Formats: sequence, structure tokens, C-alpha cells
Amino acid sequence: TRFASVYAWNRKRISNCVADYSVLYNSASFSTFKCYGVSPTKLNDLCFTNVYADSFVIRGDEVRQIAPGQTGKIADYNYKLPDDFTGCVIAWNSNNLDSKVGGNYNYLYRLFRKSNLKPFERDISTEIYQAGSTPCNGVEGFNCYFPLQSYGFQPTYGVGYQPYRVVVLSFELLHAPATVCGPKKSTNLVKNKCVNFN
Amino acid sequence: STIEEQAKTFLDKFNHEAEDLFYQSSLASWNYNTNITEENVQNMNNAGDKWSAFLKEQSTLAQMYPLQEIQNLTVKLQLQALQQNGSSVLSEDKSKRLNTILNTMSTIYSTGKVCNPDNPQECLLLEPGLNEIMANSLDYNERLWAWESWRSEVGKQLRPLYEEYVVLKNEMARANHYEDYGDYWRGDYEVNGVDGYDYSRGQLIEDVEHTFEEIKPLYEHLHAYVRAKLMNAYPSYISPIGCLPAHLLGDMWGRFWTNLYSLTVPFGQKPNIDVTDAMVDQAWDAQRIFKEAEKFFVSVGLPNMTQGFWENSMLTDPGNVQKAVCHPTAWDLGKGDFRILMCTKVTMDDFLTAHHEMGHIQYDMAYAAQPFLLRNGANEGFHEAVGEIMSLSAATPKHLKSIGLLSPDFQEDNETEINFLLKQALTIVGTLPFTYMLEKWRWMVFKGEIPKDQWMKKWWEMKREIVGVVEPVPHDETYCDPASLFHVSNDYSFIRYYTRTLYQFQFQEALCQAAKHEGPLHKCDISNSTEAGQKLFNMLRLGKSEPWTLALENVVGAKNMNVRPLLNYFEPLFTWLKDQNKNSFVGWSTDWSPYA
Ligand SMILES: *[C@@H]1O[C@H](CO)[C@@H](O)[C@H](O)[C@H]1NC(C)=O
Repeated sequence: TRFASVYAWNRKRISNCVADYSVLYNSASFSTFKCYGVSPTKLNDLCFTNVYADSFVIRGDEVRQIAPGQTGKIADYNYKLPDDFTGCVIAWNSNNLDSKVGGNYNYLYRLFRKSNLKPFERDISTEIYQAGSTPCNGVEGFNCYFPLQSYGFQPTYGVGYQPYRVVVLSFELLHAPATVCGPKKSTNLVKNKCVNFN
Repeated sequence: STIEEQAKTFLDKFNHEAEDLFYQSSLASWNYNTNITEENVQNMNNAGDKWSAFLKEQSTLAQMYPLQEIQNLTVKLQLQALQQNGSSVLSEDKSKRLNTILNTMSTIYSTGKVCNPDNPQECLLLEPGLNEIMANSLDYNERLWAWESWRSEVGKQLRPLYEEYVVLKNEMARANHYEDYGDYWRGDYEVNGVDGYDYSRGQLIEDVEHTFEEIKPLYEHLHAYVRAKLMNAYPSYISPIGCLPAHLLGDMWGRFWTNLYSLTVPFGQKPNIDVTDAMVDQAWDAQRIFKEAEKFFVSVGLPNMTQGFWENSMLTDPGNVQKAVCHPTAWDLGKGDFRILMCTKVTMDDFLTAHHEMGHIQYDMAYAAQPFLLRNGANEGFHEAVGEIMSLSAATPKHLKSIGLLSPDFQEDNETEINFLLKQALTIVGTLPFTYMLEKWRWMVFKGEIPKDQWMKKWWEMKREIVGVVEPVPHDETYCDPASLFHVSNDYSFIRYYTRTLYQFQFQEALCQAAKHEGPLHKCDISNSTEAGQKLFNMLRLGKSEPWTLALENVVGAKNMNVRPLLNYFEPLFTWLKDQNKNSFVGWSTDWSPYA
């Protein structure tokens, strides 16, 4: 029903289950499935230990910023994607659940930061950003700005200004007693014939 | 601390709110225009007041920035608009009076009431009413009477307010480091950027007179032709000694000569090109008008319409109580949203209007990626030219035959084209002498080189000199004729209609050169040519990010304001006009009048 904000994204840890990378690739309601790493059809071949899921709610054509080695305002100080990305990014249209008539200002994004974010780091603390040598010493003043600004969402913004929920999946390729796997085979059975059994 | 870097934060925080605030403002305006009801009048007022209160907050802080050391030419230009002092430089008791006079002028200008003296209960208004009297009639004792009645009861009350308004506006302009109020209207035709592309406000005043003398023989020929045609119908009232009278142009002010086309037709045997019944016979609705005409924008390579325009914007059929304004408008609401407000019908004129409106929409979409402070053209004289390029190059017989609306057996002759060349000539170059008149008049009166008494005497002595309009009835200094104009009382500049003519034909000829078209210019089209879609696109997307002088290099050969195509487009017109005034004298003397 609801997803975490782009400045403070959720972190879902998935392990100890059968991975099904078949319906995800087969659904037609996925505006973006391009991803870098292993083949999207070879996913049900490797076995991993941990799977990480990150959820974002961003605005339209901005979704191209999420890539291994792209700069901007979401991939620089809001969510830094590692250069050696080993997961996949899925984005679909969410104009029917994220847009409200009159504006939906409940999705805040950070706009001010003093340094570029390292891969997989969170800055949830909200403090007024100082630009120069003028501390506010109060509630609001000059050289005082709030990093968090709420997104505007209405059902009619065209194409490039519509909300587009994004899910990023990170697979770790460490050497360990991996458990996360997928359905291997369901081949039929024959009797009384010299065969190779596995 | 640092001053150059910190401004980036301010301009990145201001425009984020400006974009969406203007978005709700545009949406409220569209709702009010679509729904004529008291239930939608408070919201638009509230949105306008909120936006006005927000604009002042973000413009007051943009004076502490020393806009003489910032390196980049983009942020400096962006902050220059925020640095404008506006009208908040006067005293509050003075600003209140100036605003009251400005509102009173507009309110009174729409309260024209003149009753017929013999039937004192019958007044007529500037709207339908007195307008119809001079628009289509065949009489001489009534057209002058309507002119006199209109110009003798509206000026006597606008003059006292305008007298103080001019002085107060000049005083307000003085506070912005300008010599007069003319600099406040010439401020957009000025660039101080890249070397070799620089411009000055003092250059346009001498450049406006050096482009009008080269088209004066054409106006002399057209005036001689129309005077000769009027001598063939009207009785012995017009004289070859002087020139054409005042109340026979076809309008109250004489801006357009469209009402004289029927009276001044060379040959009446051949009718005009009409295809309205051609569309009606095939049962074309207004949606097919928008669908069959958008395809002309596709063959040239221009991008397609975004989804939502065909759903949000109303196309036609107001019908029932759901009344809407029928004024043709194109709205760029922001956030990627575009709409059209038009009561489209089955008309070739409506076809041209639809082309004009979606041309405005295309031009608005061209620079959609520019920042909010740069979501406009380099200058304001580009929108109309962009809208009218396709209006001009969309009525050619080849274009209509390609769609499949006329039979392929059409046999146009020379006279079929002479009337089409004359109909556009009577409209285009028929208003140019009235623009250089009013605009130069306002510029000189705002300069103040003339005293208070010598105000109206110069207007009539210069109107006869250039345009050639004699006084039909004598008027004294207390009369105020030009105050009975739309762009004289609402503080509207009257220079946007003069460079538009040059821009239209410059762009048309420039696009026709690299389009494989040989021969005349009136039968040139850019349809089915992607080569005409690449040269134009390099300038449409620039918006206000680049100066207009620089922008006039990638589409046209030269940047200078030289009126070449007008002496080339109407070449058959001149060739036919130089053979008709063989024995008739061409010119006028500023001494003959109907009354003396
Ligand atoms: C528009 O006006 C009509 C009455 O003309 C009114 O019933 C309606 O509430 C108004 N607003 C909308 C959105 O239709």
C-alpha cells in the first residue's frame, strides 16, 4: 500500500526462501526492467545468502538517475548506488496510488547536503542547511534552508511528472553456505531404461 | 562568506516553488475561463493574491547580490529579472493613486455610450452595435457621424487621467536609472553579452526608421490602387489632390483594411478559394480538424502531442448551460501540462486558428526543459511569428490538394493567385504604417521633448505625412482620439506587432531556401520535408537562454533587421501594381481636407 521515501528508503532483508525470478520478468506492468549484472533469465541459476530490497517513490523521468555511475540530485546525496552494482532496478507507473487530487505532499525528498553520499548510506536527520557563515541561531532566517521538500502529486501531470515507485534488489556474491536458491527442474520419470539420474 | 556560490541555492529553492505555484495559478485561470460561474471566482483571486505576495518576498532579497561580479551569464541573467524594482519604488499614497488611475482608465474604456440624438433612448457600444455600423455599410453621412460620435465622447474623460498618468509613469521610470519611460519598454530589445552580438537601447530608435523607407513605395502603390478603386464607387468626395479620407478605411482606427477587400477587388468574376463546404460535404467534426492538421507537424519531424491534451482540454461544443469563453487561447499550465481553450467550428478560418493555437502549444513545448525564469522566448515578438508561419504556409492549393479536399483537376491561373496575394497584402502591410505611427508617437510623447500644449497638433501633421490620413472633421486640442485604443490605456506596448511581420517572412524565406522549392514564394511549403524540421528546432528549444540576436543566426542568414522578404514575397503584386497607376498621380499633399 505505501512505500518509504526516497531520502529515507526502506531496507528489506530476504533470505531462507525459494527465489522466483520468473513472474517478475514476465509481468507486463513494468515500465523499467533494465539492470546490470547477471542475465535476467539466468537469475534462477545462482545461489546467494542475502537479498536486499530498497523502495523509493520518485517523480517520473527522474528514474533514469538510478544507475551505477550517474550523477544528479537523487543519485548523489539522496541514494548513492554502488559502482559495482550487482542487483537490478524495477520501476513501474504508480499514478493511480501515489497521486491525489489537489496535491499529495507526503513524499519529502532531501535537496540540501554538505557532501556526496557514499554507497548505501542514510541521512535521516533533518537540520537546517547553512550556506556560508550565517548560523540561524533560532528557527528560521537568512542563509537558512530546509533540505526536505515535499513532492507534488496530482493525477494529471502528463508523463515526466508522474510518480513512479522503484524497487532496487541487491544480491551479494560472497563465498559462504548460501541458502537462497530457486526451482531447479521437474523432469519426468522413466523406469527400466538405462538412464543418467541426478 | 562566499557570495557567488550561495546564490545557486537561492535560485534552486525559489524556482522550485515558483513552478508549482504558477501551476496552480494557471489551473485556476483555466477553470475560471472554462466555467463562467461565481463558484469559481474566489479561488482564482486567492491564487493570484498568494502568488503576488510570494513574488515580492523572493525579489526583495535579490538586491544584496552584487550582480557585477557573478561570472556565469545564465545565473546573472536569471537574477537580473529578480533585481527589477518594479512599481514598488513610489510612495504608497502615490502608488495607490497610480493604480486607481490605471484601473479607472480600463473601466471607462469599456463604457462607451453614444445615443442617436433624434432617438435619445438608443445608444450603441464599441462591442456589436456601433461596431457593425462602420463594419458593413454603404453610406457616407453615417460613417463620419459614427466616427465623430465615438471620438468625441470617450476622449474628453480619458484625457484628464492620461495627463497625470503619463507624468507619474515617467517619474516612476526615472527611479529605475532610465532616462524616460521608453527605456522600460525597450529593455527587452537589449543584450550586453557575447562580444559581436551586443545591442543597445539607442540602436532600435535609429533602426526602426531605416527599415521602413524601403517598403514605402509599396505602400504608395497600394494607396494609389485603393484610392483609384474608391473613386469608382463613392461620389465626388475623394480627390486626387490629397489622399484617401479617414472614415472610409473600414474601421474606427483604420488598423486593418480587411473590410475594404470586397470594395477593392480587381476582378469580380473569379471567386475566392473556399473549402468549408468541401469539409462539410465529407462530414468533418472539429476533432478531425485537429487530427488531420496535426499530421502536417509530423511530416516535418516535430515531436508528437503528449497524452492528456486530447482529454483535459475541451475542443468544441460548449452547448448547454456549461458556458465557456470562446477566445482562442493556448495554455502552458506547467508540470508538462498543455491545454487549448477554443470553440472550434467548421471554418477554414477556424482551421488557420487551430494551426495558430497548436503552433503556440508547440512553441511552448519546445523550451519545456528551461528553468521557470527562462520559460519564455528571447523576446516577445517570436511567439506570433511562430504561430503564423504555418498559418501563412498552410493555405496553399498544393497543401489542400495533398490532404484530399479538392479535386486534382484544379486549374488555377494568374488572377487566381493575384487575389490571394492581395488579400494578405491588404492585411499585412496595411497595419505597418499605423504601428510605426502609434509606437513612435508614444515614444516621443514619453520622451517629453514637446510641451503640454503641442500634443495633438503633431499627431495629425505626421499622420498625413506618412500614412496619409486627412482630418474628416476639425478637432481642437482638448480632444483625445488615440485614448480610444486598446493598447493606449492599459499600458500595453505597441512594438510587438511590427517586428512580427519581419520575423514571419524572414523565417518563411529562410525555411523555403533549404527546402528544394524553385519559383515564387507564395506557393512554397515545408510539408513532407524533414530538412525544414532540423533548422527550426535548433532555435525553438533555446527559449530565453540565448539572446534573440544570437538566435537569429541558425535559422536565417543574417542577424540584422533588414526587410528583404517583403520586397520579394510580393514581387508579382508589385509587377501588377506598377502597370495600373500609369496615368494616376501617386502621392499626397498635407493641405487638402474634405472640409477645406
Ligand atoms: C462549474 O459551474 C457549474 C455551474 O455552471 C457548477 O455546477 C460546477 O460546480 C462548477 N464547477 C465544476 C468543476 O464543474
